Amino acid sequence: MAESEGLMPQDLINAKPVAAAIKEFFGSSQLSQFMDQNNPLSEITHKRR
Amino acid sequence: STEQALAVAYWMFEQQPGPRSSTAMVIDSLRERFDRRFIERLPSGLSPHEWQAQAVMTVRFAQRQLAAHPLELAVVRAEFARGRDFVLGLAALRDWLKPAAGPIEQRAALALLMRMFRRPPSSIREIERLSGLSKSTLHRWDKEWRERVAALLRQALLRLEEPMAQVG
Amino acid sequence: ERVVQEDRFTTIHIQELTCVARDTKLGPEEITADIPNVGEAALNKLDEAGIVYVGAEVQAGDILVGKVTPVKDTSLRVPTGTKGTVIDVQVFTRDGVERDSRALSIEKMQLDQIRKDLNEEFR
Amino acid sequence: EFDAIRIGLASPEMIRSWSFGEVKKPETINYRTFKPERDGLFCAKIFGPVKDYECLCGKYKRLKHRGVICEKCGVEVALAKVRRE
Amino acid sequence: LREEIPQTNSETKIKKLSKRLKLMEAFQGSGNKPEWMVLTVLPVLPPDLRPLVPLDGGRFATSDLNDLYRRVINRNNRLKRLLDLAAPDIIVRNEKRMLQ
Amino acid sequence: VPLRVKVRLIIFDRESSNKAIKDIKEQEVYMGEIPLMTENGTFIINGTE
Amino acid sequence: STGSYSLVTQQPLGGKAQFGGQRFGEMEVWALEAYGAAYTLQEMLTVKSDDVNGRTKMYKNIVDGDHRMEAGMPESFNVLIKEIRSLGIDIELET
Amino acid sequence: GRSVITVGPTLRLHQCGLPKKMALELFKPFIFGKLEGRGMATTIKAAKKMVERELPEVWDVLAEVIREHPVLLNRAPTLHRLGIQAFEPVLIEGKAIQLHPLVCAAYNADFDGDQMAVHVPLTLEAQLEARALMMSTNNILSPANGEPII
Amino acid sequence: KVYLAIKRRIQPGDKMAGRHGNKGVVSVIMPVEDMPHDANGTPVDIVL
RNA sequence: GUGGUGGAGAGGUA
DNA sequence: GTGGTGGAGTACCTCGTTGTGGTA
DNA sequence: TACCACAACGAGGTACCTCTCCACCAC
Ligand SMILES: [Mg+2]
Repeated sequence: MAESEGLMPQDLINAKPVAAAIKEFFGSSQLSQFMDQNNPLSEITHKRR
Repeated sequence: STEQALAVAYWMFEQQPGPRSSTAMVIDSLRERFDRRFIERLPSGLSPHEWQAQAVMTVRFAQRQLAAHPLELAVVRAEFARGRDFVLGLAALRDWLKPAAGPIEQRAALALLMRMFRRPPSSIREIERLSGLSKSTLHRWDKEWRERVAALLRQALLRLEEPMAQVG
Repeated sequence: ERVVQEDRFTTIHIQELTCVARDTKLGPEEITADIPNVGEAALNKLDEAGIVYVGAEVQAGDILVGKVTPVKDTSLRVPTGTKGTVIDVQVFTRDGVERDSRALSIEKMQLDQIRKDLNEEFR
Repeated sequence: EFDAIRIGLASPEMIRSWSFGEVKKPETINYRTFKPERDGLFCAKIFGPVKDYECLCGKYKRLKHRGVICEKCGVEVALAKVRRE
Repeated sequence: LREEIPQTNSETKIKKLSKRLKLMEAFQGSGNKPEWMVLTVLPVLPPDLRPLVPLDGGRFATSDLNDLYRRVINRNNRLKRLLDLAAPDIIVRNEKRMLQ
Repeated sequence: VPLRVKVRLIIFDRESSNKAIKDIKEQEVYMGEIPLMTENGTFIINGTE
Repeated sequence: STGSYSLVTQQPLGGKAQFGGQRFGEMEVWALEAYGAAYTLQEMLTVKSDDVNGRTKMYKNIVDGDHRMEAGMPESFNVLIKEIRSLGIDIELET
Repeated sequence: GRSVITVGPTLRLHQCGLPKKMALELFKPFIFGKLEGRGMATTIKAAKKMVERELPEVWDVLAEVIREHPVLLNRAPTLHRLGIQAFEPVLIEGKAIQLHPLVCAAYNADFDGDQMAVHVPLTLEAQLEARALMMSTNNILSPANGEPII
Repeated sequence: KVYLAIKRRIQPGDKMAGRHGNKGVVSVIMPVEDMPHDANGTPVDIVL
């Protein structure tokens, strides 16, 4: 409903949902998890899991 | 404070319950952390079980210190402690102040001591009704007993004041 | 007894403890060294800014951060069963809040280190 | 003591016998005002005192009367644990 | 039910009648009134058993029971205030359904 | 790491053809920020690896 | 030895971090009743855990050197009673 | 409380090892009672002061209260009454719980890292129940079959 | 935020495990003499 | 005369 | 900050009972 | 009308340890 003159592309789009989704995926997903560091082999096998 | 410590020990012995840990009242106190003039900042004393054990240790130490004066210890128990301790203190006070009192007289003396100890009956008229003694005799006995008890308690408290400070 | 004597299996453990400056509606908090009802030796362990000097051996229960409530004290103490040596302190402040002398000094040696590294690289 | 635990249906009459109030306010303690609201989910008129032996306006701070209900402070002064029963 | 139970020799129907008699006998002996089954009022859990706890930083954590209570109280208040003004019957029955 | 995209707002007059050509082109807002996985195979979230 | 308990059920918290006490799981109580030991079972069930008016008093007894352990009535059960009553189910004891 | 196990071969069957700190933590009210009784404690604040500093005095009373007080032990998966047994503790310097090697079969507990949960009975009734019914010596044969289990 | 360093000396009770699935909990730490020693006098460190 | 923990997710030990 | 609140995305065990509408 | 396929409810091991992370809107 907003006219081409009535609006600008930058104000048309709210980027909050994309950032929110990226954040929750990267901070809450079952796969996302604190990388163990007790032993350098542990990181290697964690990334290779 | 020694008097405050004795009062707290007696109060903890009587109200031994220790109370359940509270509830969203905690939230109110947490919304008092914000709030403003809450002025309810938890003094942060000893733990509940820790405080109760402290009261028990105080009671035991008082019993040990006041052991050399059984009458003074009994008077302290009657004035402050409750339950079986209050019963024993009242019995000893009756045996001391009114040794050869008759069973009716002994009951009247126990009632008068209870009235002195904020225990029932709370009226001299009730005491006479449950005993049958004249108001003048009851008043004289109560006046004598109050003075004797005050003197003995003062002696015991004076004896304990230095020991209580040595206990802190 | 050789291995413990030779420390073949001794290991190093690092754990952190953090504190923040909250703004009680009652009244905002501050990071101060003037703490009531504290033994002076604990304050001597602490600095004038309310923070342990870096490189101080800490037994259990020792106060670490100087925090004041209304006016009670929200000072941080090391948990029981924890005893070691403090090796590093970090302080971060929100925009619009002052930088404490600790942060000033820290930024000082950091700036010195950067300057010397780049000067040597030029050299 | 006691014995012979029972099971039965709830009669609305004996339900009201159980109840100490009729909660009408869905909202609970005020975050802004650190207090529960009349007829709320935590109303002192119904459930009891926040701090032991206190009344709403603090009119009766005394511990002497443990069962009375103050005039401005309608919720009866009593023991704090009563919020569980 | 007692009269009808032996009239039919079919197994399933006599089983149903037996269950009906069992329920009726249990209700009569128990002194339980079936009308209590559909509740007019319901109790509320004491607050301590459904506590909400706040956390450092002004965060509060509330139990599920509190949310459920808030929901049902909200819907009951909706019902009463739309009812006293004689709301349209479709709307009122819809609100009854959401309260159920 | 930040992220931005280039977009174009193309209105039309619904004349079944190139009508009301108002092509508003501008680079979009910072559509979130990608966490930029580290050289060692992991990435940091809020100071946690 | 003793410490804070959960507000709902006055039972030790479960974390070494929270200075908690281990849970005497349902298998442990089975093992206890396999022995004839019932006084210890009742003790650990009631006065060692979930008795507001029992824990304080047995503390008093222990520091006094007495081990009498008045039984008491667990508050977790009364919690169950309260919630069942809130389920519209009449619950009572025949005294 | 709980900790990992450690084989104590110098242990008699009825006795088990115990770390000092677990002992003083668990029996803390007993320590308080004894300290107030014998007189080196007048206030409980002083008692807490000595227990936190661990004067050589507190070890004496700690050993005394431990001396004849049976202690209660159980493993995580308790599959039969032998999974939980009573012992007469012996103070040791360490953080692990010394265990009698013969009893490991009943507990089905190897020393590959198993943690062993400890409890203490308070009432004389409970201590007598432990010593007369749950002591490791009492239960030698399997309840499943008369075959010995120690 | 502050940091602390802890020197965890190995003590009885700590879990030790080799490379072939051979776990273990260090039982005691007996002095050097009590260890079995070779005829050359070299003592062993670990007695599996 | 006063004493301070819900749920989810992931991993690990026996 | 203080009232006020409804669906596009998801469906990926394994028996073991138990009750039910369909057919012989 | 007594079998019977089909759908839904209801169970599915104890105990302990570590970490992070927590309703939206909205004049
Ligand atoms: Mg094992």
